[PDB]
Amino acid sequence: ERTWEILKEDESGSLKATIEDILFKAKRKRVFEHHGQVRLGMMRHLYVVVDGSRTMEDQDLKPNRLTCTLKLLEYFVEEYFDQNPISQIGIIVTKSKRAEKLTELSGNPRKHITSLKKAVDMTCHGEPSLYNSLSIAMQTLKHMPGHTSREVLIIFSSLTTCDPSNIYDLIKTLKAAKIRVSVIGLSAEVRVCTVLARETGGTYHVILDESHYKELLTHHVSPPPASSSSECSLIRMGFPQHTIASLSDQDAKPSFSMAEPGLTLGGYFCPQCRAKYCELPVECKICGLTLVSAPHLARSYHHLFPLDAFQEIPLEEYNGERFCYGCQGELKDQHVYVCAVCQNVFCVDCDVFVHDSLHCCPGCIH
Amino acid sequence: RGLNRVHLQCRNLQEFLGGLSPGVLDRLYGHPATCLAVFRELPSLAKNWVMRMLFLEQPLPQAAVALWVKKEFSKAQEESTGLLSGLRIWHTQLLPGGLQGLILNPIFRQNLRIALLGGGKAWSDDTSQLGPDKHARDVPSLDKYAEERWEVVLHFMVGSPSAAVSQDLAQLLSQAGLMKSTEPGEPPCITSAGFQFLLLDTPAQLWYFMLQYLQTAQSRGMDLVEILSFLFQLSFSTLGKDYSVEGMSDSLLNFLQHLREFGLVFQRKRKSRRYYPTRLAINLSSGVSGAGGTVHQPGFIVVETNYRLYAYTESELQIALIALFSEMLYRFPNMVVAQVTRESVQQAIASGITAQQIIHFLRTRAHPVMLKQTPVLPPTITDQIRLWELERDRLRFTEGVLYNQFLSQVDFELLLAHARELGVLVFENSAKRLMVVTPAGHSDVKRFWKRQ
Amino acid sequence: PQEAVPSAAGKQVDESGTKVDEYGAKDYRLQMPLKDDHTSRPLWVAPDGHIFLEAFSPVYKYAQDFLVAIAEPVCRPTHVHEYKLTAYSLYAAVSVGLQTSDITEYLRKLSKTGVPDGIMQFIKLCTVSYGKVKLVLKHNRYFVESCHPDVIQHLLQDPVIRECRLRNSELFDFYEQMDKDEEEEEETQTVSFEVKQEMIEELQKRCIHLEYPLLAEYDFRNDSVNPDINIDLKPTAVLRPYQEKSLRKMFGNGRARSGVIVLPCGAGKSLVGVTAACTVRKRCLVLGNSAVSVEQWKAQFKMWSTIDDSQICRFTSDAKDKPIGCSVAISTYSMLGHTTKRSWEAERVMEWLKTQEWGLMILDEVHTIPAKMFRRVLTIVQAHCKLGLTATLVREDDKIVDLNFLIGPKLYEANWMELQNNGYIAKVQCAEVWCPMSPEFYREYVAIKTKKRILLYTMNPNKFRACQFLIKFHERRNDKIIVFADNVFALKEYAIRLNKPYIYGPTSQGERMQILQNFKHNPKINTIFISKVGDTSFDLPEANVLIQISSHGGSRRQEAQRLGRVLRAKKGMVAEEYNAFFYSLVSQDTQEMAYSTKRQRFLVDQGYSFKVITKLAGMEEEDLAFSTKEEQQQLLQKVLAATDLDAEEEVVA
Ligand SMILES: [Zn+2]
Ligand SMILES: [Zn+2]
Repeated sequence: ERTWEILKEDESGSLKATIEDILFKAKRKRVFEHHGQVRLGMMRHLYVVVDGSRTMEDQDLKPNRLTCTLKLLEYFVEEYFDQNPISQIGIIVTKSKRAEKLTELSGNPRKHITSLKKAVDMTCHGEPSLYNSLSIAMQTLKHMPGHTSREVLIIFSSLTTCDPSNIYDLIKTLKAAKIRVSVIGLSAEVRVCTVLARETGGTYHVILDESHYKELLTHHVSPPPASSSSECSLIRMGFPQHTIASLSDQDAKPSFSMAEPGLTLGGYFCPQCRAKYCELPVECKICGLTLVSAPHLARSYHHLFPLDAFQEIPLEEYNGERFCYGCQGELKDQHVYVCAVCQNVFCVDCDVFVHDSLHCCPGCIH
Repeated sequence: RGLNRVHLQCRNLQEFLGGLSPGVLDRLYGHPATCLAVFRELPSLAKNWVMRMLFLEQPLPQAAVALWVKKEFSKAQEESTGLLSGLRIWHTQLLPGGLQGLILNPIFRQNLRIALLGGGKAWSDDTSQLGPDKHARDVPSLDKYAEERWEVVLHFMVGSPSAAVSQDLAQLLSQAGLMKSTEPGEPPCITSAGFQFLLLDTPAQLWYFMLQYLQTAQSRGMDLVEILSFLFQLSFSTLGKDYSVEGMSDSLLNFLQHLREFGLVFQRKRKSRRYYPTRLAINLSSGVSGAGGTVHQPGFIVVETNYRLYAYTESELQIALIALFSEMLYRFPNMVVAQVTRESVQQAIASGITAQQIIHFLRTRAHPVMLKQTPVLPPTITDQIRLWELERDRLRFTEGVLYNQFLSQVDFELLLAHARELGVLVFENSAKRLMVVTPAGHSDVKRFWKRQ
Repeated sequence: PQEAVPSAAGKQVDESGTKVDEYGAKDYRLQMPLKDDHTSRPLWVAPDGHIFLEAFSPVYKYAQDFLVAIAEPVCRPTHVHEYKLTAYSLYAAVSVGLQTSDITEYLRKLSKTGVPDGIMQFIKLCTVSYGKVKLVLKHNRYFVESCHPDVIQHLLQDPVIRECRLRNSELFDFYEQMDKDEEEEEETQTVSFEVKQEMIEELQKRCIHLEYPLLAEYDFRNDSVNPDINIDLKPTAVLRPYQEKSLRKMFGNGRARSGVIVLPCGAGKSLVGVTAACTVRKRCLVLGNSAVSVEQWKAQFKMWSTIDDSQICRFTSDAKDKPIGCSVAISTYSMLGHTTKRSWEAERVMEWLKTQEWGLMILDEVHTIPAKMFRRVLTIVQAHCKLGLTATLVREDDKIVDLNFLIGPKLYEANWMELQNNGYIAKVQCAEVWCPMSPEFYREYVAIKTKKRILLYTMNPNKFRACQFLIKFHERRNDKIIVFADNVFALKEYAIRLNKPYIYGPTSQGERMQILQNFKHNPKINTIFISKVGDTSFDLPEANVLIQISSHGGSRRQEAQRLGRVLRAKKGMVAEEYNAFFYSLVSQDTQEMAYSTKRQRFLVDQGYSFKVITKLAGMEEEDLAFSTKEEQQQLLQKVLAATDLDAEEEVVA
């Protein structure tokens, strides 16, 4: 007997029209987090584990957990490749006390997202089997090279899981295998997953809101840190140049990529096996030599030397120009950002866009 | 009612100038601003090619120019080509050996060039070194004044009190066919075209209203080219800056007085030689207000799926317009509530208003909260609004001459062949040997029927 | 005097001579004084009781709850909502414990305009006396109670009321169970006295006349004298949140708060009623308009309650009845509200029923019962608690006097949006196939001024071909679909040519059940044809799509009632545009178009999504009947050769 009277004017005079001013911070956000100059698992094999159990039908979020999960998964899949084309993805669904590898080890969002679209039709059935899921995953990761960061991300919806044997078998194996596992839980903290994640070197987090769900996923987009226990390798890599059918396709037959059915007349050949690949980067399914484009390498070098947060202040007390450096414009906002090194004037968009998207400060390049 | 309902033929710049004489257009192209107005109105197809060709005096071959656009878009490029040539912008010149080279009218070329870079005149603009004017007028005061003036003209069509206008302007409203002369003394009355105009948006309204003024301009002895060039210079003017009436012909002075009375320009006094152009004049161009609430001023009609209209408007004019096609339910100080219904929309339809006018009228005035969605008007409303006219716009009338019951099929096939020969065939029935021909062929075919 | 006639029937505040402007709108700019905070105040309080809300306002959440708790909902489109104040809506707010000051203050605070004095007067008239006092019935003791002694002191000054009070006290309890001794806790805000058993009937008139209607509440739990039948819900019964709140609204205080509950067609209405009966655990009387409801309740009780065939008994002249050892009498109003005995079976049952004291009365169709029948029934049974179940708050028999006050305030209202947002009721695609009239049928349509015209709009090939396609489409989707029509020959000719099941009155129960079972459970029969009998209780099965072969028809509400009665959410399809569909087929330029228009309007008024159809893919791209002029002619001649009787409206029974 309180909801029709729950407005701010229920027991106040000024709240009759200042109610949305008193409760004005109702829907906003402001994303930022820390960083560190530590080794990163730039070569990344991340596998996604998603509950396929009846509990995924619950409406803890706006739509059922399944729809909200798949919605954010697609977005996460996109940015994961976008921020690391070198890495690869795979998906496993934990249904009927069993686990089904929705997607194999690959780096093609086309196939991965296509699988998601189709996976929207899945049937939430039975209880989850964390042991079966980790079995299929580890069985696959066993064959992956030690230097490639073998990681798994788990999305847990239920609280009870059917394991055919104590998961300590897998955790002891995973720890010895140096594989890393992280888990994202829905509405609750489970000891099983917490111990599993903390012991395995990953982290257990719980979803609060779709924004929090993105906030957590955002952290998993950045490559994990690496220790000296992982193989510090000197992996062989190919940088094949694109080659069209320039000579009227002469002595250059069109061919389908190892992964694709599209017969491409021009593209990237394998310097190791001369295979035809329409896209790059692509792993040589018939050689083991990975082929990567020179710009994709530089695309990740920001993680090696990222920017630092700029000095924030409510006013340009330093009395720089009335026009914000970088992007020209008036200091219309009573909050200013100043680079520690170059000390130029930066605005809200500069601190956000330059540090989170440009990753380079103009005055530091000078 | 031998033909369909009278429609307000909205003729953009192309349709209007497309009928003018080349010398008139050449005189018009005399000013740099007139060229820019024409140029900016061109489709992006023409817009780029003209800019690309502006710096050449060599007749580039028709084929090479046409081969600048991809195979599939070359067909759409023909539209811009037909326009540029039809608008005298493109004139063919012959390369050695008679090849079809293309050249832009040098006057237009030179004025666009003088528009982009210095020329003998500095855009025909100057400050006259005068200081800040007496009784300074502010930009918002200019807008409101222009708005008030425009509202007064719309109010005059609505026939509301205090709508003060000159009889020559009231006459023009009747002369243009907007205010019907159904009664002596010209009491407030409106034609289908006038209602369509009332529901039309401000820029297209002002544009077509001024086109009617121009259609009567030489009947009124005013200078078409001069007024047009002046109007284009005004469209390229600035709100806050001052402009002078120094060196303006009496024809321009008469028009300027109308232009002032019309609220497109603000003057210190009717006799003053310095003025400030209003937002309406700068925005006076053949363009579109938008698919939702107007960019310049937001909409106020909250159209709802239950056909309920919640117009956050105080304006008796806007309210009275809504009453034309919708049945009004309540009047509240800050907002008005009405509902669209078959009867009220059939009133608009019977008054000769295409449902698209209502749809667009509501769209252009759709409250900003209704935005942020692809369809601003729910499909059910859009469909039923159209369905109401499609219910009662199935009967289509057409005046013609019928040829029937000939002596044989040879007569029918001969008359049909003659109708086909002259292209005067409207419709025919080959089973009963019936043919309908345009009325122009009435005498020709009636007399031929005696000869065949 | 028990209906609280003045605010309900007199409606003092309804304007006359309204200042309607030239545009036809009510000019309330002067009546509703302008007030500031046009952007922060989300309400408009029109002097005619209508209220408007902004769904985009920042306080919409609270303002919606506020209007939902105070005013009847009218329309709830995406950006604006409409609500209407009524005595019953206001009394429901008062019974919840809301004060006239709080209501007036929050209204004035949320209204963009000052509240009109006429509405403020209506608020006073409907809040000061409307429910300040309660009539408790615990331990068979009629205790009159009010939160404020001020109200009862005034009431107690009435000499007739004083003659009703009984001097009695209530005891405590022993250490075996001294909670009844600890029930002396919270005697603050609590003052009550017993009234003589027989004075209640007269005292009610006196209190309502005195402007102090009694909120009657039956303490079924502590009532020791009326024996319990150990009634309990089967584990199959799971309460949905709206059902749980509806029961919470009723049993929130602990006693059965008598009143009317409104649940839209398709809700687990029976589950709420069975739960209420299972909660009361006392003998219950149930009333419906047909023996069908009686056995429909009985079957639903069997599936959700422990009550046996020795305990559920039917009592309706259509069937044999069993007073001996009955525990739940389920019965028809027209039997009980008789003017004179129907039979010796009325001597058997009505004298017996007049003698029993049912602990709870459940009305399944109170929104359809006339004042006289309801007044007779209420006078005869004299049940300790009454619960009114309704499909819609506005009753076709409401007319001048809102009989709802006889039962009490509205207890709960399940919002269409909450049911759709939670899938309890599917989103129904309302659509009308406006078929162009055929030239030949147009000859006969204008020439046949008599009602034989009905077949012409019904048998148009365009209507048949579209019907055939959509049926085959819904069959391809495997949607359960039912086809209804106003005429024998039409429905026969359709179902026969379509080679689909058709049900009529002569259809024997086994022949009927063969179809029903093969439709309800066998996935083969996707489409079935049902006669005009479907307009009423004919044990219609469950379906996901419904098509009206004729948009000609009766009451819009009865059509809407039928639509919800049959339509059910298609399992697993709730993500689609719609998971329920309704169609009504219309002949352009015919008498069907008005009922079509009025249905279209009434649907959008009720908030249902609507569309119009003329042609869709397959309507010509597929093999459909009457594709040739001759077959169209044969159909039209068979229609013309059919008598007026075969063309007239099919009987509903
Ligand atoms: Zn290779
Ligand atoms: Zn810097």
